[PDB]
Order: sequence, then C-alpha cells, then structure tokens
Amino acid sequence: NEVVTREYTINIHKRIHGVGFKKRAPRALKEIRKFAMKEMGTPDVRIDTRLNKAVWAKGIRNVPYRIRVRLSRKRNEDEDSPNKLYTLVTYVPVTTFKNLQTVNVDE
Amino acid sequence: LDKLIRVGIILVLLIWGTVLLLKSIPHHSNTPDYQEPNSNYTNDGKLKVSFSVVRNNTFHPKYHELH
Amino acid sequence: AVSELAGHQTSAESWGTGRAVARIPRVRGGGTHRSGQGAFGNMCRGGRMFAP
Amino acid sequence: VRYSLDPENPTKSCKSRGSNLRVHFKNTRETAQAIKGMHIRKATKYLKDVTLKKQCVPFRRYNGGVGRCAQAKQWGWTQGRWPKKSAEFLLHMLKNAESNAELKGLDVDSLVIEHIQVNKAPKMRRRTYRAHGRINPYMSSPCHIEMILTEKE
Amino acid sequence: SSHKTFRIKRFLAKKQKQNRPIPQWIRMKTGNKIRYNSKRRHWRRTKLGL
Amino acid sequence: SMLRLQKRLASSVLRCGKKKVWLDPNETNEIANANSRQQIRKLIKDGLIIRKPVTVHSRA
RNA sequence: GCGGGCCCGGGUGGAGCCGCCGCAGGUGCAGAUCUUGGUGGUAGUAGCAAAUAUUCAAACGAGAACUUUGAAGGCCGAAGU
Ligand SMILES: [Mg+2]
Ligand SMILES: [Mg+2]
Ligand SMILES: [Mg+2]
Ligand SMILES: [Mg+2]
Repeated sequence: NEVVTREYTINIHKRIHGVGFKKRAPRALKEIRKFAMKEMGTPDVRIDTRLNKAVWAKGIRNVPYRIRVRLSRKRNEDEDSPNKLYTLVTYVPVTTFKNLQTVNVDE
Repeated sequence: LDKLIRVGIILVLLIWGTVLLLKSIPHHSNTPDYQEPNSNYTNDGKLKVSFSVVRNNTFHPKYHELH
Repeated sequence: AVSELAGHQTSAESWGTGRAVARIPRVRGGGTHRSGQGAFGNMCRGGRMFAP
Repeated sequence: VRYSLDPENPTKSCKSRGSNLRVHFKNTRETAQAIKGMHIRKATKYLKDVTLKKQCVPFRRYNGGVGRCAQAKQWGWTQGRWPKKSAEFLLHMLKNAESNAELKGLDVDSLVIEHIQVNKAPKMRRRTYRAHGRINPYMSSPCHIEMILTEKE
Repeated sequence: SSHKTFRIKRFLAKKQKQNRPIPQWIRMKTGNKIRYNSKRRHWRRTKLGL
Repeated sequence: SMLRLQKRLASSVLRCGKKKVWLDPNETNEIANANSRQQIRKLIKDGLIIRKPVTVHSRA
C-alpha cells in the first residue's frame, strides 16, 4: 500500500540541460529530490550517500546522463514529525540502460 | 514535627538527586553578575557604538574653470 | 559677575570657506563629542554670554 | 499595562503584547493589517501559508520598490511579499494570546482579532564604513506589537 | 613583543588587573550610583598607545 | 557534538597533520570525553581513532 | 481685547504660586550655509557581485545552508591559503 519499493531510471541529461558548470551536480540532486517527491507523495526524501557519490563520480561539470535508482517508501518509525512517511533513494549499479523499464520490486 | 520531617525528606531527596543525576558543580566563585550584567553590557555596547567619528574632507573631482 | 575665563579656555579656530560648516570657531582635533562643534560665540552651546 | 482601544467586553477578551521585538516595523505592520479581523485558526493558517510562500502579505503603505506577485490578486492589490520573521513573531503572539484565553476560561475556537497595533521601538545602533573614510549609521528598526482577541461567534 | 622590559611588563600587568568588571555586591550599597565599570578596555579598539 | 579538540590532540599524538586523523563517526560519545591526551592514546590503542594512509601519488 | 495676550470649564500633575505700588535686568526669534539635541520623505531603496565550489548522511540541539563527525567533489600546488 505505502511500503512498496521500485526501481526508476532518471534521465539527468534532460533535467540539467542549460545549467552552469558549477551548478550542475547540485541541480542533479535537486532534480532527484523533485523526482522522488513527485513519484512518492512524501515531502521528506532521504538520499543515500552512495547515490551522492555516483552523481559526483565524474566531477561537478560532467554528470552521467542516465542513472537507475531504487525508490523505497518507509514508515518513519519513531519520529513524531508531521510527515508520516519518507522516501529513501538508493543507487543501483547498472551496466547499460537499454530497454530498462520501471520494474516494481515486490516484497 | 511535620516541618522537621519535611526538612529531612528534602535533604535526603537532594542528596539522592545529586548522587544519581547532577554533574560537576562549582563550589563558589562569587556567582557571576551576568544575570543583570547582560543588560548592563548591552547599554555599555550601545555606548561603545556611540564612539566619536572623526571629520573628513569630502572628495569632489570638479572640472575646469573658464576663460 | 561671571568669570573672565568662561568660554575662552578652549582653543578653537574657524574652518574656512569651502566647507559645509557656517564659519564658526570649532574645537580642533580629537576623538571627542566636543570636537569640531563650536565655541567663542554667544549663540553656541557653552560659548560665552554676550557682554559679560 | 495600558492598552490602546480597550476591549468593549473585558469579560470575554484576552490580551497579548511584546516589547522591543527585533523585527522590521514595516513588514510587521503590513502583516498585522493583513491579519486583522480574521479568525484565530484562519489567522494561524494564513501565517503558516505565508511562511511557506503559499499566500502573500499585501504591501499597501510601505510598498516602495516592492515587487509584484499573483498572490496579491486575492487582496485586490498588486504589491506583495512573504515576510517570514514577522509572521513567526506574531504567530508566537497568537500562541500567547490563545494560552491567555485558555487560562481565562474562554472558547479558543471562537476568538477573532478585534484590535492589533504595531508601534515603533527605540532603535539599536550599529555602524557601516563607506568610501573616503566615512562612517554612516546602520540602525535596526524594532517594534512594539499589542493585540486584543475577543470571543465573537 | 616577547622581548618586553620589566617596566612594560608591570604596566601591562596592572592594566590587565584593572580590566576586570565591577563586582555585583557593589550595586547593593546604600549610596551607590555605579551600574557598570565604564572603563573596560578591549584589545581591538583603544589600542593603549604606549 | 564538538570534536575539534580531540582531532587537534590526536594529530599531535600521532605526529600527523589531522588530515589523516580519523574519528569514529559511530562512537563519537566515547571520543567526546577524551579531553586530555594519554586518554586519546587509549582510543588509538583501542582502534577507535586511526591515522589514514597518505594519498597515492603514483610514479609508474 | 483691534492687537500684543488674558480670564474661566475638564483631564494629568504632585508642592509651591500670583495680583497691585515701585525698583533692576544676561527680558520676547523664522531665518544668520546660526549652536546643541531629536525626528521625517528618500526607503524596506542603493547595496550585502575582486581572488573556479560545493554535495550527501548522522550527532548535539527548542531551533541547522553556515557547528562537529564521516564520505564525495575541489582549490592553495613547496617565491603556498
Ligand atoms: Mg581610511
Ligand atoms: Mg587595528
Ligand atoms: Mg533591493
Ligand atoms: Mg590557479
């Protein structure tokens, strides 16, 4: 219901188009956050550190065009915050992005 | 006698509380005047920012005269 | 009577023309409030009364 | 203390005020004018929307250089901003007034802001350094804010 | 300067001892008109022009 | 919460630059109460804080 | 009362004040780029643009873009930041 997990391939290339060299990777992470917020209705999105390393692997001017990430929605077990649920985004190492779809990882 | 028993209870409670809870505590250092010295130093800083500003000759790059 | 030294104990010179001031003797130098203020005049604060 | 525009029915009215609050006077005055006359719950919701930039505060008197926004069309006005510090400062005042009403024994969900007033507070002084060895004042503009809530429903 | 003379060191020591604030119990005296030291010296401004 | 003192002292104890000083991100509480040295050396012995190797500058 | 001004009513205020006959003066302000102190429009405006650059997670904390820790990406590049 609200604990599902699934994989997505975000096209960073068409989201960071026309941005400056020094504001490209941070814009890529902003777009990843926006993608997670739009897909999963959770204002609280937590980005895995390995995802940040994958984004920043090729420096700040050159960001990979494609990247496949897992979008997992959690319960926020103990925090008494207004946001009941949060989304965790995890990097998925992928060789090639050809004919890859948004496969839902059943639990 | 009730007052005496209350005093005893308070003392024991205080001892227990200190032993199982409070951390390092200063003996006595003429407890700082900071409680009102905060406002006193606020007034002092208002005085400090009121330091006199020295006069200066105003720059003005004028053109030429006339002949 | 007033003291003969009242108001003349200061050493004030009038700033010349070419400055926004109004040609009144003013206190010379210093980093004080009483610096470039005004003296020797009956219209100035402190000053000296007219016809002592 | 003395309140301007004393309540008509003191039995069912609460009070709240603050002295020497370090918040801009003009923004606070505009926010107080926008919030005046609202219900307490509506006022809190409007302030929270202002903090989230979902609703704006129309700038009517002190509007020199203020930009335009589409949010201002709700008020029949063109100028508008989203003052955050003023909204938080008077939202704390709303919380204090609600606490005062609850202690006094009043219905919290029937209160409206009948009176709200912002007055200038004594200025703090700081200095800034300019060209050719000049020093100009760099001074804050705090304000005094007092308001009265009345149970009207 | 780390190469100061004895007189300069004594002068600096006296200034440092005088830089302390006023004790609180002075304010509780009957005929007191003093609220703060008003002679505090900081090392950024009023550079003690020896 | 605040571990600049521990890193500064561990740099001197290990005679490194503190660029190579590695404070354990999990057990920061045990690092926090090590204000004096000869107690930071105890943490070095326990392996909580380690000196990181120098950055590789290859010559091949 | 032509006028210079003055006499009463109300409010605040808490300790001295005035009329008349004479005497005396440091005795009446709109200006002097007058002196001192305070306050406006400007104006929530100019501005917070010299030297490539930050991001993620956690901790303390009422409160975190600026604190600390770890990871990543950078710069100073032995006449060095
Ligand atoms: Mg200069
Ligand atoms: Mg200096
Ligand atoms: Mg602007
Ligand atoms: Mg270079």
